Amino acid sequence: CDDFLDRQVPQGIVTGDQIASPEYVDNLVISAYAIWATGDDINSSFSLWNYDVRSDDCYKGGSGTEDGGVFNALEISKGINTTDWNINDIWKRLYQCITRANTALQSLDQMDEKTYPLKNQRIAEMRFLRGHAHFMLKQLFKKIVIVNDENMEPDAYNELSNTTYTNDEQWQKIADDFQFAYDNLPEVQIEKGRPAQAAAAAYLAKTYLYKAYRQDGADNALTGINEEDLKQVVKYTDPLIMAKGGYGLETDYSMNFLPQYENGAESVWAIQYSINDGTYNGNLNWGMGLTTPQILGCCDFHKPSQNLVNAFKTDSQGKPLFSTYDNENYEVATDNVDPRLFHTVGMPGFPYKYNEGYIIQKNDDWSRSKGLYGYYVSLKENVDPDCDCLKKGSYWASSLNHIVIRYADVLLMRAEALIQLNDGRITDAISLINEVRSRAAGSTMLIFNYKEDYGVNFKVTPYDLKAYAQDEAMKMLKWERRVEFGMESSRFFDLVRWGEAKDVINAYYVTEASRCSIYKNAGFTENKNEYLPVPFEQISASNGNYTQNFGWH
Amino acid sequence: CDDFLDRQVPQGIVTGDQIASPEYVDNLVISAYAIWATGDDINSSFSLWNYDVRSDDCYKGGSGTEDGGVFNALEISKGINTTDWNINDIWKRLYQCITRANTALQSLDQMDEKTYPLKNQRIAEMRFLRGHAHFMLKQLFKKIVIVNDENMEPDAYNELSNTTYTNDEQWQKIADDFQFAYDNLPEVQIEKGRPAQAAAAAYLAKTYLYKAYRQDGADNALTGINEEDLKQVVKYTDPLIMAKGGYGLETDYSMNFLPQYENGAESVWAIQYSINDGTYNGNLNWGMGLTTPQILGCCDFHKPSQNLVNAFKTDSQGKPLFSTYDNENYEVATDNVDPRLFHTVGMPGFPYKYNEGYIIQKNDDWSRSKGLYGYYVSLKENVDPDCDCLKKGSYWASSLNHIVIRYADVLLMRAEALIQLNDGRITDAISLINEVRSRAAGSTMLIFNYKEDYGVNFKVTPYDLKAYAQDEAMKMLKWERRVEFGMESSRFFDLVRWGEAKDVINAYYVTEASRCSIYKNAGFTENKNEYLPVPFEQISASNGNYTQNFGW
Amino acid sequence: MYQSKMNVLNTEQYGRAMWQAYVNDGENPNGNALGYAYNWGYNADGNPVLYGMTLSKYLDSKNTMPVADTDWFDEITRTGVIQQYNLSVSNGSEKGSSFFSLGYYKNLGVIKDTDFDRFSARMNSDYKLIDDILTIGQHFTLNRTSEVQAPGGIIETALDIPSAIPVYASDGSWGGPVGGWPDRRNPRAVLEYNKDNRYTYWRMFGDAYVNLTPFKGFNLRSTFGLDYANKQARYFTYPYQEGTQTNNGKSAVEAKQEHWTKWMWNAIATYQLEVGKHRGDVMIGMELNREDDSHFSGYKEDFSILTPDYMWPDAGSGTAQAYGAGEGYSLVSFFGKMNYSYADRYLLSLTLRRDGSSRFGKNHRYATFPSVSLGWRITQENFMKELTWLDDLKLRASWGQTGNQEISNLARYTIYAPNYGTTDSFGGQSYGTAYDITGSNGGGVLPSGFKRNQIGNDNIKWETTTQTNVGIDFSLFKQSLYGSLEYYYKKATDILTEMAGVGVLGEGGSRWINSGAMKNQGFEFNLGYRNKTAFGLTYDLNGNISTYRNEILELPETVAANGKFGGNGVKSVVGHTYGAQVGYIADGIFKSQDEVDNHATQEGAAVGRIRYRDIDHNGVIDERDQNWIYDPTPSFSYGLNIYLEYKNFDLTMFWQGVQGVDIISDVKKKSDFWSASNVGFLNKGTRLLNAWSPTNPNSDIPALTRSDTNNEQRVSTYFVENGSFLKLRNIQLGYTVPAVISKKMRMDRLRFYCSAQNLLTIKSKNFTGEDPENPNFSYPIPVNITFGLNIGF
Amino acid sequence: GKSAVEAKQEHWTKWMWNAIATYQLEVGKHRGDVMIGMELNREDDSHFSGYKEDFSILTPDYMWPDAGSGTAQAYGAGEGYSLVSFFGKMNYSYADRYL
Ligand SMILES: [Mg+2]
Ligand SMILES: [Mg+2]
Ligand SMILES: [Mg+2]
Ligand SMILES: [Mg+2]
Repeated sequence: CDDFLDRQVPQGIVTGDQIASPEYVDNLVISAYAIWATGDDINSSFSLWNYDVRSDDCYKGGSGTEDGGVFNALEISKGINTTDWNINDIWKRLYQCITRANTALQSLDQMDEKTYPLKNQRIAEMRFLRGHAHFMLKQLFKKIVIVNDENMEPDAYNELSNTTYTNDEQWQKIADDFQFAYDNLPEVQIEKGRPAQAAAAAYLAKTYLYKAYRQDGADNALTGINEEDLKQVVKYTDPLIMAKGGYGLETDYSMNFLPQYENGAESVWAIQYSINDGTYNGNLNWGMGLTTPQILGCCDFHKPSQNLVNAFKTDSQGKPLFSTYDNENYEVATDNVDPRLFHTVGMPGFPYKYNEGYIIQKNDDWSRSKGLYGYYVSLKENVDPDCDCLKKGSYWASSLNHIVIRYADVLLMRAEALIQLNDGRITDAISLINEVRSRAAGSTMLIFNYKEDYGVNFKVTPYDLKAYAQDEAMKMLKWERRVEFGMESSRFFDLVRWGEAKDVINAYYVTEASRCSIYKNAGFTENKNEYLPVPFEQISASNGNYTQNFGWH
Repeated sequence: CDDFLDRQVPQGIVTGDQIASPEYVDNLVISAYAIWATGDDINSSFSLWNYDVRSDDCYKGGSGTEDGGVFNALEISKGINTTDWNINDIWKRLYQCITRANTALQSLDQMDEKTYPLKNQRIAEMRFLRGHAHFMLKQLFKKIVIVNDENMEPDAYNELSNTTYTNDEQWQKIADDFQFAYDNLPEVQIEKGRPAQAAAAAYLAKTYLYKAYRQDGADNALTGINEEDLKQVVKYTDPLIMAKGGYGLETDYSMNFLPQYENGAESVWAIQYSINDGTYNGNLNWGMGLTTPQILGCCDFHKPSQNLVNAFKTDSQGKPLFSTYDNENYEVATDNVDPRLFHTVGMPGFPYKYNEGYIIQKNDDWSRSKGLYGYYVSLKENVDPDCDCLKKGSYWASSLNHIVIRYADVLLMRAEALIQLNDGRITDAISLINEVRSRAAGSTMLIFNYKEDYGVNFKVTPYDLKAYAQDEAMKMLKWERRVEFGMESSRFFDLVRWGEAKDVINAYYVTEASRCSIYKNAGFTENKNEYLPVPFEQISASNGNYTQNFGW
Repeated sequence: MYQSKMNVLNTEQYGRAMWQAYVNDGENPNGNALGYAYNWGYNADGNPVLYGMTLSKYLDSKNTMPVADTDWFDEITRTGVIQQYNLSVSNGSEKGSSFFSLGYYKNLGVIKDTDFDRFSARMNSDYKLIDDILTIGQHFTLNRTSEVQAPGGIIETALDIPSAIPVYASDGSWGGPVGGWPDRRNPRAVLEYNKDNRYTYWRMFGDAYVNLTPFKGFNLRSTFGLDYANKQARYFTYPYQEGTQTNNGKSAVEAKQEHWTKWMWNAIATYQLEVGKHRGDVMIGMELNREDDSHFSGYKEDFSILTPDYMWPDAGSGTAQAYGAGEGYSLVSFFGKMNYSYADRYLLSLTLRRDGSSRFGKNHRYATFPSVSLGWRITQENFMKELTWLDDLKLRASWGQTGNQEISNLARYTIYAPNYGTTDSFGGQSYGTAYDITGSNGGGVLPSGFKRNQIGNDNIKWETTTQTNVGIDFSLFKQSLYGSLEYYYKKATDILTEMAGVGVLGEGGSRWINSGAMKNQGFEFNLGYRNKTAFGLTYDLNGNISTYRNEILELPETVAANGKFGGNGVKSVVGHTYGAQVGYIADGIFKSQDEVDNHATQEGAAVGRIRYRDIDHNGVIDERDQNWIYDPTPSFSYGLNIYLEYKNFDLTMFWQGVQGVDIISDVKKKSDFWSASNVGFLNKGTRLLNAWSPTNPNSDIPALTRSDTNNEQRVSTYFVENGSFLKLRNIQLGYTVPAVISKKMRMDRLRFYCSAQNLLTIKSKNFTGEDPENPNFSYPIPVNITFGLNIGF
Repeated sequence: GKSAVEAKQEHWTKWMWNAIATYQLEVGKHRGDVMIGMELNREDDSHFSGYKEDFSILTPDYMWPDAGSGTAQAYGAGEGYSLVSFFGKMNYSYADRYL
């Protein structure tokens, strides 16, 4: 009685022997984008903002140091365990992303280029997304497994190792995809969710920029700065490439953080959160659910630090205060200030995300922590409370896109790679730095009235096109990055690229403990803490194949 | 065991005693709006386009004369029975729109203006909506019941009469609502679906102008033309009123009947057909489901008439051929033509609604009747085949708004009133016809290329600002309406207002019958056919309170 | 098997019919939209003559749809086949007794791609707990049904899809219309696209009861019962593009659930006595009922695999809807009965009940109904006795009232629904209360409203029916001649109906009202003769004959005005018959131009058109013309049942019939005219081939035109024909195997039989065709023929 | 301020058929039981769900999917399995002594 057992079949399912079929191929593709909107978690967002509290830009926030324990252990660099659930969580989540790209890629390879001529352009998009995940993994773990053989069977996965490739051999495998996307992506994507050629180039460069700051040794310290790598960062940040895509700086800085201006000319590549779309409530950016301020009920995480608020101070010529900024807290009436601060930090006495009907104050309505963690509000991922684009799910979320590559990154990355090349091209990099600084100096749509209502003195000036030392131009480049990318969570990863991680974070730990007493027993450890531990669960399940990171055994 | 019978309550509804509740009021209000998108049928759209196959603009179309009999009977003025369902339907449907406005006003009348401060402003929209029905009911039937006591209990409705009011009192009762809506509506509505003070003026105008052409005898013939009535039309087409709302003409004629330009300066008031809105298939304009062309599979109704086509011809100087336009069919290579043709009538060898990949032809693909109704497509209600705004439900439909009052109709009503007032500002009234005519001369965005590609000769010219006889500015004015408002279901309703119903249709019946054999035995009966009969079934249920129209 | 149907045009005759219509109207027959090219001409007489037809192999200039001559009825029609078995077993000790029953019924529909099956189990039992004092018992029945139903009138839609359409297109796709052929979809394809829409229905119903006999002739007893049913199904939308019939690419699924739950409870005490020449029953009791039903549904569009294994709501990609509501009512009833007899001659019986219904206010919830009946067994009178051939003779007389509250569960309410518009329609008519107020074109949730579905009636009451019987039961010659004769007069008061509201009242003007009274009365006759002749032939005949007159008494003027009971709004009905109709009267047709002038000014009167007499007698037609033209009441109805047994053979018949009955129907509008419909070029009946023409006169049937200018489809006598008939309901011949040897195999009864249902009908000549007792239908009922056995033990 | 209603529904249907022959022997001291037979089982279950949002009256009597105004989700799928089983049995002894 054999016909009897073959009669019931699975219900509402494609079986993994029809998935490779051609009619599902674009289904695998769109599927591979979505997990960037759908596979993250309030405690593990793909902006990596949780793991940017380790830098000088922000605090954890919350009720207190007990609310989100494993994250206050990352902020102060004391108490991280190879077994903390959140480090394991992000390792598995990003590798889930790579599942959908490699499954898309598996089915794409068997397509006939004659029956399907978008074949290479989708392989390109799929390989571009694979490198997106790999890049973030490297930033977080350094010693990562390269999963880019999409024809691997599943049991072949138990033999993979994170030391198969050397650090510079790893970064080249990440580069190697971005490198492909550049060569096969079309120059304009009318569907803005897909990256254009310019995006892959931008991303190819960024990767070579991290690759150039060599860690060729057994430890995390720098072992050199490769010129052949930096010569690739300049190559793919060429404005000729960028212009082919229609990319550039926005008129006003705030345009990149407002729903009314999604996918403008600076959104080089972005994640397309959306509402009113058939999903249960989303596709919202749920991952930032903790960062919405107390005024909405919950939860007050991801607060800017004073060390960041003060870094927007400026002198009388409108330049930053490189040697004296953090001494005295920013006083609105006296000191000059970079406009970029009022699109980055929302401060007490000022309108919360430009809505004068909500003036931040210092009370139970704005600090869940009664001031333990301060009274500042990140603004680059929240929105106007009155926005039609803000729904309440588990936590509060918007459809405000997430920009992975802004174009100001294309320019400041280019400037850094010119300055460190010191082939006499430093004056072309100061011209880049000015483009970004001149823009911000004028970015006062929505805060123009702040001079007479709250007393704010705007003054930002570009640098005079003269001869500069390398070590000085690298200071001017770091500061432009500092103000331009506040709270956008590339911060800590910059300090680790520059090899300054230990010195800067420890200095910050000292300077700031008088202002946020959670930082009072903090201590970064050189050659240990520039990266996270390979998660214990993951080492332990590999049965010998995974090496841990330096300084964790 | 008296509790037992009382335990079960109605499920999933609100009972009548609670509808009057304050928190449901804005519910009622919106529901009164909706029915204008959802209350109609493919056989009875609220554009009345079905009852415009009476005029010289269009044909019925279809598979043939048998496909939709009762409407071929209206196209030729013969065979129209007082028992016909398409007439009983449109009557009932429009009165159903009035239920919703009346229910809303019943709640509104009771609100307390301390807490609900928009009380009068909402009352207006409802009274504005109530007029929109009575107005169309009047144009269709003339002898209409006047439903405006929103506190009428339902059984009192068996005692109503469509002769309680003299014909002019009825036009008056229609105006009285728009009068209220003018005095209470705000100047700007942030929610484009609501009428503004500009629209209630422009509808208060359109009403007093239909009233002016008096029919105060027992028949449907003109009995003069009232001056005090015409003088009100001027008051409420005042351009100082329109400017308070930003309402004017659009840069290009084609921007009114296009989705990309929904709700601009000329959309004085529109039904807001929407899609991707969580209804079954969208709140589309299902009523025009038959007017889509046969390339979509169905159905090829609302075919433009050759006599409309030819009335877009112009002379060398750029003016209509008032007396010779119809004698020779329009020939593209030689004649001069009004651009407005290419936004009204999709003709063979040309693109269908600006998509140059779909070229209208003379085959089974474009005419469902192998020619008997011609090869012209309406364009003003149809949309780009490739639009992301076009779905297939029972028939095909789109989200393209229906404009009930364009601003071109705010000016031409103002010129008509000044011309029939004849009091020296007739020269003003030509500069209104110029505004409309001058706009159309330059409406060649999207169709500029047609000169070199298809050989078209656009010439349209404004008239000289000189002295014109009255009966000549009434010739120039009837023509601007003809080439501005084609297929927009205003045509026949004009004629009857003008009281030249009998003459123009019969003479169009003759000249057109050598081209379209369905018209061959047509014939309009004077003082009978200017209106529809009151529907048999509606007369019959009054138990003798309702009066028939003259001639039936 | 379907044994008859309205015949429709051949694809050959479909063109003959059109050519004839075109040339009758004097336009070129060759400019048709379906062409169909003709070489016609004239006879030396001026008239047109068709010489021949040609159609060009494919229906379009692209050759996707070949020409066919489809028998669309034979195409969506099967021989139906029914099989059923049933096994039942009972056990009666004294102490108690149980019963058990299994059975199965399966039915291949006479419509293709349709089926139905049912399993039953019954399990009844009782127990005697105290030998003549406490019985306790239970009844139980369990059913499971599964059917794929035929779609809403497909046979109707098969008869008007021209035979020129093929079944399959030229690839092998589902064929369908192309061009200007009628917007009707291929029905054979409709059936296929439907074949996976199957419901599954379970129903449990029974009761438990205790009967307690506290002493002698007095016992009280309550019972309690439930009846729970449950229907679940999934309906599939699959995408179709056959000819011009597109869907464009719609896939959806709907999973719906229904739930009906009725429970009931009574308690009843009875006392009876018996004192020599004295007999009495008295009974007293009450009973509650309560039904709560309820339903809901889940809808999802767009599926990557088009198979019922994949199309579950979870696998849907596109948009979704959710539907469902519920309703219910409860009835309460108190009652008593009186029974008394003197000796056994004079009997008396009174009943009184007070019933209350959820459906009403409480000013009218309850309503009391009394009844009294009494007989007189005359043959027990001792003065009679001497006759002795007269076996029995009673003289009955009853009078009682009974209620009706079978109306909508929400009758009394003004109902306002929030109907947002989540639900299918046709050609518009959402009636949806949701609007894009902002002018944004949507992409979101619109603001919604409320909408009236009904006006209430908070003074709505029971429909009381007063009824009065009197009869004479007789039996003669050793109970060989038995029968009855009675006479009834039924008078109903405050008739409950749902009343469509006047037009200007607008949306949801319907309400439930009481509208007056109606009269019904007549006679019944029953006569049986059962004997057995010398040569051993048992026979038992038992016929019936009936007659009744119906009269509408009073009516609200509005209700009489709007022709619902109902004289079409041209004449009231009070004083006539429920269902009487006023209409124009057709006196044949005009046979030349002279008869048209020699007859009142009739709007569209031409040569060959229908001539309607003038009853004005004012020389014009207008609308006052008409009178009463239809009457539903038959002259009398009759029936006769024949049983025979001879030599183990066993033959039974049952004849029913009615004579002298008016019948009104619409089927002629599809069989006599080319244009008496609202959609062009649908297929038509076979008979308009014999319409009047120049070349063919003295036909009753008007000529053929492309439009209904003469208003032929006005209420006329053209559509009233004679519905007299004589139906042979059932015939069944049986062989019973002699017990002497059916016992040899441990049996007792062992019989085989053959049987037919609706074998033949005997109809009037004046009837166009099909079923006289279903005039509205273009097809008859299907003919059954059965083989079967019974087994005895 | 969320209002919603989910109308869930589950079905579970198992059916089972078997055939069992049993012979048993008893020759004085000896005693036997041999049985043989087979049995088929099948379970098919299923469930579906209608969800709807936004209700002007927050009472279970109002909150049916029909009365909803906001947006709707629909849910459901099914599963099932079958088992076949063949089987025999031996039993034996000398009169309640060795078994
Ligand atoms: Mg930190
Ligand atoms: Mg977005
Ligand atoms: Mg016409
Ligand atoms: Mg719209």
